[PDB]
Order: sequence, then structure tokens, then C-alpha cells
Amino acid sequence: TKASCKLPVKKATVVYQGERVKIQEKFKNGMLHGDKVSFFCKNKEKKCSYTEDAQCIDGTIEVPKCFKEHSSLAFWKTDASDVKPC
Repeated sequence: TKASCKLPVKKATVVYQGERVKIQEKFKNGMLHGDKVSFFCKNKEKKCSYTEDAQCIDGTIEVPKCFKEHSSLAFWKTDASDVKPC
């Protein structure tokens, strides 16, 4: 069987097939099973951002740790989802 997943967040921006979209909208009803999506993150040793491809499973998924649900304290720092790739 292939049970879809479940949008772990309400504002996650990933890159499906080379496309930036908000899992909270493109996957309003969870994500397809096996659906692969990359999460935008930032690099300190490189000073740039990149994507962390991911994989969906039967109503289950392992979001990339580097990701960040929301992390309060929004100070001078653009979210990897809005940074330029190294």
C-alpha cells in the first residue's frame, strides 16, 4: 500500500522536481507516499544555503534535522528557504 504522509509543518518550503513550493499548500492533504522533497538549509563553513532531498513514506516521513520547524527569535538571519545556493 502507499499511504500519503502528513505535512509536519504549515510553512515548509521544499524543492519537488526542482520546484520551490510550500508543503502546507501543495500537500494540504499530506504528501504522496515516496514523494521526494528537499529542505532549504544554510551552511556555516560555506556561508551559503542548499537543499536536503527527503523521502515520504506510508503516513510517515523523516524530515531532515538541519530543517527548522520555526525556531522562535527571528533576528538578522534569512531562512535557508530564502538564501542563495553556495
